[PDB]
Amino acid sequence: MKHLEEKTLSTRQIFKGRYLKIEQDQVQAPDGRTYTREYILHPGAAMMIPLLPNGNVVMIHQYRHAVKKVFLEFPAGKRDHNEETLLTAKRELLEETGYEAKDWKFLTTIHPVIGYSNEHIDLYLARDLTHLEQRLDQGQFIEVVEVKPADLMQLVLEGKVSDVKTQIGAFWLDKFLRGEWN
Amino acid sequence: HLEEKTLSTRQIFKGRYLKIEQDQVQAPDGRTYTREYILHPGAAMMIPLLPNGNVVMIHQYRHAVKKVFLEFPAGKRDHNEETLLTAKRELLEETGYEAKDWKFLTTIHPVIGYSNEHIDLYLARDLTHLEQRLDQGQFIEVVEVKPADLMQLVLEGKVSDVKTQIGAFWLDKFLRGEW
Ligand SMILES: Nc1ncnc2c1ncn2[C@@H]1O[C@H](COP(=O)(O)OP(=O)(O)OC[C@H]2O[C@@H](O)[C@H](O)[C@@H]2O)[C@@H](O)[C@H]1O
Ligand SMILES: Nc1ncnc2c1ncn2[C@@H]1O[C@H](COP(=O)(O)OP(=O)(O)OC[C@H]2O[C@@H](O)[C@H](O)[C@@H]2O)[C@@H](O)[C@H]1O
Repeated sequence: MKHLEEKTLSTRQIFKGRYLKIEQDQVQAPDGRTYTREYILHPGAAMMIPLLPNGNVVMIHQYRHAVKKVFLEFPAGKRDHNEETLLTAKRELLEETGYEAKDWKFLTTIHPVIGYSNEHIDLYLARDLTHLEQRLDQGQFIEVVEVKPADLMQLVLEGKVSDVKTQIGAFWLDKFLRGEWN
Repeated sequence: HLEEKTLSTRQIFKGRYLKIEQDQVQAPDGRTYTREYILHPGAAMMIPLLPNGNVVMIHQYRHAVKKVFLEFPAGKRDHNEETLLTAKRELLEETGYEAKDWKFLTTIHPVIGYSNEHIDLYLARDLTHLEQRLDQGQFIEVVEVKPADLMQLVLEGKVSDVKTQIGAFWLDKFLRGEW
């Protein structure tokens, strides 16, 4: 697929807001011509599917101003300082929900916005959980809930799990639970 | 309860393609925070199912991530048109197909932390193969993929595009009679 590649002729950071950083590149496309590409520079993230002994999964409810709504999500956060994402996932599970896990399994890496961000999210399965306490960050508001996976899958079908990272977790979990993928 | 209340709004950036909104909001702690996110018109993605049971997919380079992706065809809403019109036009332009049977599946939000983007996913059936009509700076190859192969590619980490991976899973439930 080499003949679809675009070659970067220049890059600059075009904007830095309070949170978002934008890179503007000029690229040479397969027609030999020059096009502008803009995208967000993102450190990456981790998300985890925390499977409780009773077979429910620990999830959160969190308001997302970008969309003006509350979402049901699996816990997640940004990579800090180029850390291994396993450390991200561990830290975020403890902070957002109060849990630790003895068994961590990497499932897959996803890209949520290939059109305009370099973000990748590493998705983990966390098992053999024990509870401590929630440690929420400044400006983070999050209610923790337990969800039966069968109810989750029905929520997906019904359009109530629109958060792509979480919906994808749900489908991988479904695969794991029916024993098709391990 | 969890809702944040908008106190002020500003469009802080508009480049060649991206537009960023910056809001001051009041959160449940009563405190003021900044929220910044891309303003995106919305998009449609199309799962085009062929009489032979394969699906039409595309390879496209994505500079944000610096590699070529396997994707279902997709594009952005033009002028707040109905996303089914977006879907019909992009399927024609990206792949050269038209479909006489369209079904909305679901709406996904690919980046709830920093974009208002939504993508509406559709199933397209009863197809006729015309020719592509690509936009400028748009370079795309069309491939047929067997859904069983597509699911193995998902397992292997080779369909990392969230919208397409989600399409694959919905196709799987449909094809298995589950949904
Ligand atoms: N980040 C970008 N920077 C510069 N130009 C872009 C970018 N993304 C797209 N373009 C250009 O703008 C046009 C609009 O593209 P569409 O087909 O409407 O949308 P596409 O880029 O396919 O994305 C639609 C959807 O797919 C998703 O994975 C993507 O994140 C978006 O949600 C194209 O001709 C393309 O060359
Ligand atoms: N658009 C935004 N504007 C301002 N502040 C933000 C924004 N998004 C997040 N924050 C805040 O900055 C901190 C960064 O949190 P993250 O570790 O990014 O947690 P989250 O926002 O969940 O991001 C993890 C991931 O989840 C995805 O769905 C999301 O799009 C991102 O990839 C949090 O305290 C959060 O409240």
